[PDB]
Amino acid sequence: HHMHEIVDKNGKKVQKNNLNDEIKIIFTALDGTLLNSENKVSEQNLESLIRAQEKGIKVVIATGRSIFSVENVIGEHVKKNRISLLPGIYMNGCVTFDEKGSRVIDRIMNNDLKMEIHEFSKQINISKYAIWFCLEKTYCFEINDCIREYMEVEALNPDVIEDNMLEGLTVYKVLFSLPENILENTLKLCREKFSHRINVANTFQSYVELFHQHTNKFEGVKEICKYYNISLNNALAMGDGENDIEMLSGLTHSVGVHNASEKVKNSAAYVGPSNNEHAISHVLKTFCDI
Ligand SMILES: O=P(O)(O)OC[C@H]1O[C@H](O)[C@H](O)[C@@H](O)[C@@H]1O
Ligand SMILES: [Mg+2]
Repeated sequence: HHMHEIVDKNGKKVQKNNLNDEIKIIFTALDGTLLNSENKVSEQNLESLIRAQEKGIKVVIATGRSIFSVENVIGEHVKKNRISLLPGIYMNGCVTFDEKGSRVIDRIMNNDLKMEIHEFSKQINISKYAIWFCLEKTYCFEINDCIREYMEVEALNPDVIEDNMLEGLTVYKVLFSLPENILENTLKLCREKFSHRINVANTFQSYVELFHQHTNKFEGVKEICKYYNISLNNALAMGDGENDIEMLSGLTHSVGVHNASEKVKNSAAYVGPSNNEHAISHVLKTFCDI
């Protein structure tokens, strides 16, 4: 079967003996990549992460999430020091921590641009689907089935606040949890309105995220590699969604998981197993010889 293989653009399996770069560090998306469809770390992945720690391979989360929601999803592994959150790349790079919890990237959204996005979202009536991200907290203006769906997956509940409170908040991103039926059209409106203003990414499903135009996960990758004096050629990135494209195309070694879209796969050097098939375990086997 093809379930567990990693292959190049020609469809040929990647062989360790043909690799000339040691992989010292792995950057991975969380939902859709490391976590299976139940948002759990499979036992096969966990076993391989334990071996990677024994061998001194660093595994770094790179996610649209805040560190707070990451801790709520994978906390049991963090508590056992099986997955480290520091260093880590959060809010699509706009908050990137070194191992001391210091932000080596802090990209706040300009406040005028924040209010312009806010006003536009009210004008097209997606404001009710907005989750606004501050450094330590998230906010929404109401609760509906789409906010509910967001909360259940995110596993961290935003505070409900009034409209006029947004002006006083210092924010990094906004995430719209959209109805499927309006996703495609809303994505077009946001991208047309905000090009060369802000990043617009459909990260998973009907979620649309807006965050600092000049920042992305790859900016975090560069900062963390720099920290440890690791050449980019010794780093590997793996991912599934649009917010992974820059880090997949920015590194020579990168793995799109099988469940990723063609656009995401195209940006990656290699295609691996799906997130339900223990992708990082097989990445560790292929690149690091387990
Ligand atoms: O960037 P990732 O770690 O793949 O996260 C992907 C994200 O997709 C959406 O934003 C979901 O609401 C989040 O729960 C999920 O974390
Ligand atoms: Mg993902």
